[PDB]
Amino acid sequence: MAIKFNIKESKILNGVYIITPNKFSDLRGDIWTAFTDEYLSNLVPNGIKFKHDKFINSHFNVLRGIHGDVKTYKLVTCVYGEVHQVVVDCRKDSPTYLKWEKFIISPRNQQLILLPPNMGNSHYVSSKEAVYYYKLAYKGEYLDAPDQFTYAWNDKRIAIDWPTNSPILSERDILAMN
Amino acid sequence: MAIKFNIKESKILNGVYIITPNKFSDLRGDIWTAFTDEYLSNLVPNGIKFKHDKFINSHFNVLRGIHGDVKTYKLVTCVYGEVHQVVVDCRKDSPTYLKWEKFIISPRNQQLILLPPNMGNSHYVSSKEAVYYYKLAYKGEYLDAPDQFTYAWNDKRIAIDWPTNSPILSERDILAMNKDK
Ligand SMILES: Nc1nc2c(ncn2[C@@H]2O[C@H](COP(=O)(O)OP(=O)(O)O)[C@@H](O)[C@H]2O)c(=O)[nH]1
Ligand SMILES: Nc1nc2c(ncn2[C@@H]2O[C@H](COP(=O)(O)OP(=O)(O)O)[C@@H](O)[C@H]2O)c(=O)[nH]1
Ligand SMILES: [Cl-]
Repeated sequence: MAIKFNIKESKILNGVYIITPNKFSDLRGDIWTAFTDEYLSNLVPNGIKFKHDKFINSHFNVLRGIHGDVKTYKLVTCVYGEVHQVVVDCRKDSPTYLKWEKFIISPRNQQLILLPPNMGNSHYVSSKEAVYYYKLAYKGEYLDAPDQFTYAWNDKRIAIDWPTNSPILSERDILAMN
Repeated sequence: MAIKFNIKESKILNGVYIITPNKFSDLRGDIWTAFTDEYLSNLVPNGIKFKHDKFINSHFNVLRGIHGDVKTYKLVTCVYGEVHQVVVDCRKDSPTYLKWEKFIISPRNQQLILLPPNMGNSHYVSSKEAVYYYKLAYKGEYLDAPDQFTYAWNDKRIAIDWPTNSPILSERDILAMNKDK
């Protein structure tokens, strides 16, 4: 079985890609390739390279977001459990400024979503627990919280469909409400 | 909290490295960094790049191994549940040929292991379900099952301590037991 990906651009947000890998499934479970340079590196222009791998473990009803920065490309998926992955267009000069797109991602719907820079990244844990896998492509230093922007999960201009009005939020994401 | 890695060489097998990251924990759960080029690309020789990420989801009592090949560096961990990760030295001309080391890896013990080429890679699932993550660094094309070597999980020369005598096995890993039958 050769390593494969189905690759398509979003019909809703320009620059967002939906990447679906094949899987070898047997009685032991499943094997799959999330990324290779040769297959996926050509999706990111101007010399910017994936150089950073992160994992985020979270409980049911947790919502992290909406976070973004001016330079980082992100490739995101859920490798255990299930998340409501929401991409928001945070490019003020974009015609789809504050439009959004939801992908319900799990091992049964194993999409990886590519976000260009200046986009809003968020996810809501709809399983008892979830593992979010997160590859970052950027020049220079990692932009931690102080060098990221934040939109409120419940911003009335974006009007995202979320399965709750009382998510488990961090101080940063609560303070974005006011 | 800045991203941190602790790197130390195995006390048992030359060239095997044990990587330990920090984690930010709070009411939502845990954030951590498995890899950055800046901190971990030196693990592997210059000219050779981590260019390939794989996930392997397995059920309790599955054992995959013992597998390796002539060119592939592997960085391995378990990002959900728990595995008995066992590195075997399969370098014929090494003073530790067919010695082994076990790492019980889980989110509670978040260790990543660097295997150089010509080592046996193996893991046993001790959790209900596990997710195994590994990065591959190699030149040229991926060596699939037909261009790899296999030692039996229960090879009497290696004599690994496993929690089972009857694991769930692939065709490949059963046939490796039958070589001198
Ligand atoms: N689609 C897909 N198939 C793969 C991948 N890796 C391995 N395979 C196939 O999965 C099968 C089992 O491979 P093997 O290396 O023996 O797996 P292991 O026993 O878990 O280490 C083989 O038929 C491979 O060609 C992958 O990343 N994606
Ligand atoms: N050790 C470690 N801490 C991190 C990492 N990423 C973020 N943090 C810290 O975790 C906290 C939350 O950061 P934030 O980006 O707001 O997380 P989010 O709310 O999950 O999107 C901050 O203290 C960061 O400094 C990491 O990869 N490793
Ligand atoms: Cl909803």
